[PDB]
Amino acid sequence: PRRPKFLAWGEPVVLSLLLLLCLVLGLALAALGLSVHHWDSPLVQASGGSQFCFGLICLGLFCLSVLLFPGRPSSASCLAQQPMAHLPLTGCLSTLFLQAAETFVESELPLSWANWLCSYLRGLWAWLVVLLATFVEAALCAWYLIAFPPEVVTDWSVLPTEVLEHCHVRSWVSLGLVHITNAMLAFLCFLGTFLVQSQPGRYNRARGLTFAMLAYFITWVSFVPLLANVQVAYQPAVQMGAILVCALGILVTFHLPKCYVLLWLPKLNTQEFFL
Amino acid sequence: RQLVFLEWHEAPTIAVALLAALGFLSTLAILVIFWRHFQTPIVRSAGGPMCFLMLTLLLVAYMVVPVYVGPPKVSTCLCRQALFPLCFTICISCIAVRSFQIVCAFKMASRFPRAYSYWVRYQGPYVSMAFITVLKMVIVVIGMLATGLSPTTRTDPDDPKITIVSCNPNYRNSLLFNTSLDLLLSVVGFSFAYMGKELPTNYNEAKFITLSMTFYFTSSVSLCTFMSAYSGVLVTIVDLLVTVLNLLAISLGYFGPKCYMILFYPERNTPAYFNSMI
Repeated sequence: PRRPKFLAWGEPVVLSLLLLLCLVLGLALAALGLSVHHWDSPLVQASGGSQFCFGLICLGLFCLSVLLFPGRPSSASCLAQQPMAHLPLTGCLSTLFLQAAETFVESELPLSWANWLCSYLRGLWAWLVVLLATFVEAALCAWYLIAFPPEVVTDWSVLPTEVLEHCHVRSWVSLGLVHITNAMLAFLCFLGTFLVQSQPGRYNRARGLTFAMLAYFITWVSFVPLLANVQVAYQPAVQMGAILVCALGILVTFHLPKCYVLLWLPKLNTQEFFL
Repeated sequence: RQLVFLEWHEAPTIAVALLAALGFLSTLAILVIFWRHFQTPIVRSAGGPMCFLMLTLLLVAYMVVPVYVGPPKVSTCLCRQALFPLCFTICISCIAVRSFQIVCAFKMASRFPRAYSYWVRYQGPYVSMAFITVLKMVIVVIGMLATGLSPTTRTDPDDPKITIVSCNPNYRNSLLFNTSLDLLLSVVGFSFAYMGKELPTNYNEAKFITLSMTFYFTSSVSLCTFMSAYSGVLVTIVDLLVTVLNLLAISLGYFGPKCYMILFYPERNTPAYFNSMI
């Protein structure tokens, strides 16, 4: 009588992943708390105001997808895993792209265009552009769920004394469908922030976004050979880990270094240092 | 069983051939433009002998595609595995060592006169560019002795009816040693150039070094990852494509921007202009 096999919540790898979830989500909550602390401060305003808080919120809902992967599989869980991860991720990353856009409009685009376009990006239009990016993601997610859903596989002989249960993705294309929107946002952000350079005595915005994009790319690239090498039963663990580390890469390069100034060097929270 | 290799009947193969033709003709335009501007300030900053040779090596390299396509023979395995990699490494080392030369130059004279007083005269960074080159030879030529020369064959499991013919035994392991130094040089140049992206030196060439090195790094990482995930028939075409694109990145991304100043800013062509970029 073969035993069914899937990740148990108590396994040390799942314990480690839910431990790392504590650091990721707690730091996200702490950064949101600090933003709430200095909400009206020009720093948060220069960082896009409330779009900043919303972004942090979205990031938490991204980490919230980590819970879907381990445990007894079901078809609903397999369907939900990818979209409910990447849709919040899009809701976050669109704002990073927007700030990257702001740095490009400021410091390469001629003034005659920039004076108008900077005011045109901000306001209701920033919120509606975030909504439009989420709409794209949702369309791609609908196409994925209908035409290319994953299948629950119970395999009876792939192991000596066990039957292996897990979600299996139809084609790498079906996953690529879900990774395109976020990948696109990252490409645009990097190209927008990479080559620009600031004057002295003003906040250095492009550097953090550049490091965030590089961390994102490196994480999701290293995630490939490991997912190819890892045992079939343990594929979820490297998925979860990516979602965690990817989120960490965004946190430690863009948000946390701003909270660092907010708490430990408040003299910089002055109007013309940002404006 | 059925042999498989690149042929002109394939749209992407002829597409790569056309892209390589575009690259070669554009690089020929670059060279013939430089050919009547030997001693202009921008060409003079280019590096003199270094720029002519680099351009020449690249003009040869574009011929790989016609020699890479078609039923393999050892005659093609010789070049596609050793010679063209040598042509490419000569250029990458040139770019990276120039990036080091530009940045941190200020510290060379004041803090390390014991070195700079001799390193300035008659060769300087050339020496390092030479040594890296032979170091790559130690990886390449002897490595080819280890694998031996053969247009080997392998099987693709989606249906073992068909077999790949390729000049690359143990492709992943073969490429790992080759790409270790490529990644080292690419990241070093990327770091030096990005830290120096503000400098105006040599008509602000650090920015263009940054662009080309970033493209090379991203493409190399992408191909190594993809090969670590995939082993099917397409590997050879993509590998060729990534090569040609990289060549473009070196040609259009570094010399292209300088040529974009040569003919279009005769003001900046002025010899007296150069002192303003010190």
